[PDB]
Amino acid sequence: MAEICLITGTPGSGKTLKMVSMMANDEMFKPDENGIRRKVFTNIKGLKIPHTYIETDAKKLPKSTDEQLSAHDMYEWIKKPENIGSIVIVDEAQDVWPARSAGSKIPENVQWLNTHRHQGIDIFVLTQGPKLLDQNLRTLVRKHYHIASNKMGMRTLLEWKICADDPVKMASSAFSSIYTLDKKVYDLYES
Repeated sequence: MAEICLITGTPGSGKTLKMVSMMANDEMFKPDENGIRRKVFTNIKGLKIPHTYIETDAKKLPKSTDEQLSAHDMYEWIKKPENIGSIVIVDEAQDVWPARSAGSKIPENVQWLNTHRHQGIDIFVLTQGPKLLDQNLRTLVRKHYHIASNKMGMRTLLEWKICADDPVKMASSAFSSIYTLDKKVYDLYES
């Protein structure tokens, strides 16, 4: 069933290309027995794979309309039939689900996350560091990849089964693999 996956790493570490590489290869993105792919909502620009754009800048669009979708009232439109079982990929996710004060009221656009499996929604959130995100979103993460670089830029993909709040410091509990891409990744993406 549906899960929430976190991808972190500094700008230019290759988070978006890894994401597109996954979309190009991973089972959840393939067409079903009827030739139908799961609907993809994303804010990633230059993505060639069919998707629906979501606005993450609340000043630009704080609410959805019958014409454009805001990430900010996802709790509303995500529950509608045409959108069940969809996949949501939010780049720079701190724009939608930032860290919040301890014991403050939990917003509607966060409250629904803990029941995201009901709507069968897979969610990927990319950001530069886990602590930019709502703890209430982080608690739900069941796969965390972090791209680490050794500064002769050898990149390692670190993987945990929960959100690692301090990824480089927690690398010893990660599964480490060489950072890898689909060689056709640019057929699907332009930055």
